[PDB]
Amino acid sequence: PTESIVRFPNITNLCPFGEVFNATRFASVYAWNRKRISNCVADYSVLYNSASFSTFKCYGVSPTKLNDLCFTNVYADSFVIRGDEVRQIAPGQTGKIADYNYKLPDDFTGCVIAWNSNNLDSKVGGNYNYLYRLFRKSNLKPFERDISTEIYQAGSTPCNGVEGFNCYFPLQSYGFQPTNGVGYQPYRVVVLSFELLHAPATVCGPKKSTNLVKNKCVNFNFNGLTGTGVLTESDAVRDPQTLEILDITPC
Amino acid sequence: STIEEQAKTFLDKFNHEAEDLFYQSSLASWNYNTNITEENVQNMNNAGDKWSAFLKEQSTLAQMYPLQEIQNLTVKLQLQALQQNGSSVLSEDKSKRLNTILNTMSTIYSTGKVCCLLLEPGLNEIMANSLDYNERLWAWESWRSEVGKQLRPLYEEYVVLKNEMARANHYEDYGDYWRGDYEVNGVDGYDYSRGQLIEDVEHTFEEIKPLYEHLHAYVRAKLMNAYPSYISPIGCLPAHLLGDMWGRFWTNLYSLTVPFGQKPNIDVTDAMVDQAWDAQRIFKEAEKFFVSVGLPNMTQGFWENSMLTDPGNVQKAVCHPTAWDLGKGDFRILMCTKVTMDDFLTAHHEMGHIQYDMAYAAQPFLLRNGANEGFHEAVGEIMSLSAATPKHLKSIGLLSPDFQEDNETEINFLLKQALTIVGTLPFTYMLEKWRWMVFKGEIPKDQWMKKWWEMKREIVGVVEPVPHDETYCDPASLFHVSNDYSFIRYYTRTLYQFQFQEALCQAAKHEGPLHKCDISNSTEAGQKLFNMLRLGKSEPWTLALENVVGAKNMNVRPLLNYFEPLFTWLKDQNKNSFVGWSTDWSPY
Ligand SMILES: *[C@@H]1O[C@H](CO)[C@@H](O[C@@H]2O[C@H](CO)[C@@H](O)[C@H](O)[C@H]2NC(C)=O)[C@H](O)[C@H]1NC(C)=O
Ligand SMILES: *[C@@H]1O[C@H](CO)[C@@H](O)[C@H](O)[C@H]1NC(C)=O
Ligand SMILES: *[C@@H]1O[C@H](CO)[C@@H](O)[C@H](O)[C@H]1NC(C)=O
Ligand SMILES: *[C@@H]1O[C@H](CO)[C@@H](O)[C@H](O)[C@H]1NC(C)=O
Ligand SMILES: *[C@@H]1O[C@H](CO)[C@@H](O)[C@H](O)[C@H]1NC(C)=O
Ligand SMILES: *[C@@H]1O[C@H](CO)[C@@H](O)[C@H](O)[C@H]1NC(C)=O
Ligand SMILES: *[C@@H]1O[C@H](CO)[C@@H](O)[C@H](O)[C@H]1NC(C)=O
Ligand SMILES: *[C@@H]1O[C@H](CO)[C@@H](O)[C@H](O)[C@H]1NC(C)=O
Ligand SMILES: [Zn+2]
Repeated sequence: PTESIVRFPNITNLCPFGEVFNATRFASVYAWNRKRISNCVADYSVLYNSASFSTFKCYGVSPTKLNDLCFTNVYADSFVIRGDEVRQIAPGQTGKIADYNYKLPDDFTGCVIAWNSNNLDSKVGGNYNYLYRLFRKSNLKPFERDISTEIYQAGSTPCNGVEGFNCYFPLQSYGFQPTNGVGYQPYRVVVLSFELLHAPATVCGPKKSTNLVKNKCVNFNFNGLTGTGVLTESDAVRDPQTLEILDITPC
Repeated sequence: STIEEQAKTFLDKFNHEAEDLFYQSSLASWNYNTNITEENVQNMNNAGDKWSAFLKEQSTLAQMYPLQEIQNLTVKLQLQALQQNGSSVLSEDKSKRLNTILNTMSTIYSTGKVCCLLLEPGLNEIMANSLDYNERLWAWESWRSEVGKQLRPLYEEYVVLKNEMARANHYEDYGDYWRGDYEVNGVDGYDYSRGQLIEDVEHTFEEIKPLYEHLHAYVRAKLMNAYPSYISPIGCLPAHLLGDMWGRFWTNLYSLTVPFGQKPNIDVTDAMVDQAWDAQRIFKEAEKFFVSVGLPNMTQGFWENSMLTDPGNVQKAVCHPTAWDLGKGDFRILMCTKVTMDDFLTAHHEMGHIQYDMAYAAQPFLLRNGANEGFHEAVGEIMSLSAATPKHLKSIGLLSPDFQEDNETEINFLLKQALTIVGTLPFTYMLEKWRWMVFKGEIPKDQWMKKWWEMKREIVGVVEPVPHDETYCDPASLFHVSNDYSFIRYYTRTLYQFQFQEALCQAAKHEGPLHKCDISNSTEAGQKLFNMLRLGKSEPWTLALENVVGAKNMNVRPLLNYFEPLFTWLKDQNKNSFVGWSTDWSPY
């Protein structure tokens, strides 16, 4: 190989990672939020080394490789739970959170981030704002949200639309106080998800690109794909910046 | 659908409300116990009222699920612990008469005017240190003739009301309702009756009788010297000479009955004073002992929230050593720690209660308790039993290194423990057999005092210095009798206290007698203990016992093994004097 080139899309706008993580108001777990970040160059190493996180785990993606990779879209789901149930935020787990509140698939390509937030969102006398679903007829399909307040008919009698004996309201409210233990203290959780489709890449970075050379046998990196060969003007890898089609031939 | 599946849903709905109302009540009780001021009493009563009304209504709801269909055996236990009617089964009219009786009894005992001297510390100090034959007789008779005289008519109504309340709840008598804690049903091979407790309580005491007869004859033969011509070698000990108002603990007799007087004991108060222990280092040493035996560390909130030193005169708080478990992962210790070996022992005792409460935090709300009533105090006592041996204090900086021990010290130590441990077992057994006989109806209402003093002479060997007719009420003087508490928890605590110690000393591979065995730096024993601390109440107490000792019933053999050197020394000392007693000789 005579010379090495890396070709990436020319997009120099920073991703709103300061808005998902430092959001003023996080949302109840039973009705979580989703933000799709697209057309952006996003650095993760500083996020990794922020060192304010209690739990930072990734699945299907190596922790350092994601710094230089190309995905079609990135989603961010932000909510609040107790410290003890953070274990349930993972593929193939069960409980009152991963059955009726927030279900993840087994083939997960994202990163779970969680950090204690006792100082911000607990107060004396209790912080009863954060509700969570407690009773549901059936488990939640991966990435589905049911924010209804159907009265749980737990037995046989028709419930008629009012609670009482054997008719339970399914949303129950977390109780947070400053004096609680670690197991009962409020953790804020942000789940990143990375999706890739046939569409032209939109979240790629950061990594500076280089020039394009032809008629030599060179090393190339297009949108995170690696290869060694002669690139010829027209096994056929489109140039991202100018949207041309460049063929490939072994040397 | 099925009752079991609808019950699991009801309990899922219950535990969530209950955890929060319980914590809201515990915080309001702590706030008053640390700040004994005004306005705090009202919050104490309000937080204790909302909990009581919520638990009453939730218990009324629980009934609607019949208990035969449920087969899980865990939901069976929660619903059993919830479906108990308690005292509400009594009619409205007699429930306020009963609560009036209880209030009057507690008031009549708390405020006793002997003239004017009250009980604490008026009569207690006279009885514990007077060492004059007649002064302590006045201080005994006055109480037995005033506080016991004002409670006679009331206890006759308390008996019949509590008997009818216990008969309504499908038990036979109030004695059976009390006995029903040690009951396991449905687990094949581990069952336990309520008629089984009367047994084993008798085949364990009839096995400890020889050591008590030799300890009695040694105490009498050493008490003959002090009060010259009032005790007779054949006769029993009068009741006012036993070093306590009720003759419950013989500890105050240790100022006289010293086997080897010259040698002192391991008083290490000066060692801690010299090195300037700041009333907090003691708890750190306790934490390190627990960390070394293998259990987890203390939670962080313990160190900041808990009150471990009296706040001073500006803030007054009642501080009887206590370990608080407020739920929601919150633990605290309330002690006015002072630099003394006594607080070095109580710190390990209270810390063992805290370490017992952390173990079963994973269990549901209704199963967060000891396996039976006699398990918390055994756990809290074996740790203070191991943290007192001279080897352990030698390991720690204090107790200067050389300090070779001789047998003449270990006899002083053993006798000072025996007067406390094996002196209160025939009193607990006699008192709790009298109350069971009276509740069953074996003792008619005209033989209440005539049979008490025939139990005394045949079981405790204690004669009365003036005859009491039928009008008197002697047992009603005791705090537990008048305030309606159980008493057989102190007969089983002592036995469990030493079967645990034998099993864990065996698991540490210690060689030699048990009185100087230590457990620190033995991870295996700690794992053996935590394998039973973890269960909580979810498992039958025979299974919880089998996980540590290896038996399904309580025994007395380890307790006897602990005292074998003392027993031999006493069996040699008494041979000049008598053994046993006689029921005829009465001082009057
Ligand atoms: C359990 O093992 C520890 C070892 O970490 C012992 O701690 C030592 O105790 C001696 C006695 O004073 C000190 O001189 C050492 O400095 C301590 N540390 C070490 C690392 O040896 C501890 O004493 C042992 N427990 C008992 C009861 O002996
Ligand atoms: C969030 O706020 C903190 C504190 O100001 C800041 O250090 C951090 O850079 C912000 N953004 C992220 C992604 O943490
Ligand atoms: C940036 O990329 C766009 C892609 O449409 C291209 O048109 C533009 O010329 C590029 N700008 C550069 C390479 O400076
Ligand atoms: C104790 O109660 C009084 C009553 O208002 C209050 O002023 C005081 O601050 C309390 N003590 C503490 C330590 O808060
Ligand atoms: C009883 O129900 C609990 C869940 O509530 C379950 O874990 C346990 O295994 C059940 N008992 C039996 C014997 O299956
Ligand atoms: C409590 O009283 C109700 C009143 O009818 C009764 O049905 C229920 O069986 C009682 N509970 C027990 C444990 O006997
Ligand atoms: C837990 O105990 C170990 C052993 O002493 C110690 O090294 C560790 O720092 C402790 N951790 C906490 C949080 O107390
Ligand atoms: C052991 O104790 C006895 C009790 O009096 C004493 O006589 C003896 O000297 C002590 N020492 C030995 C080695 O027996
Ligand atoms: Zn205790």
